[PDB]
Amino acid sequence: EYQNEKLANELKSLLDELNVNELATGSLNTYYKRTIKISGQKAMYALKSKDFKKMSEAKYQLQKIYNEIDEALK
Repeated sequence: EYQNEKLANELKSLLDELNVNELATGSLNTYYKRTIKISGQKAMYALKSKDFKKMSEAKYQLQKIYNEIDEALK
């Protein structure tokens, strides 16, 4: 149960910076805005599903776009 709770907490933390990251994409190619909305929505559903596999995949996908955004903002 620890891993499931740990992942839920981690995904919640990533989602806590979803809005700020989405706002940040305003200065980037519209690809980033569209992609973060999609990944953000999927991550939100995953967190409310509380399913490990859905949350794992959502963490991976959300971290991916966050990383791409961070690189793009440099």
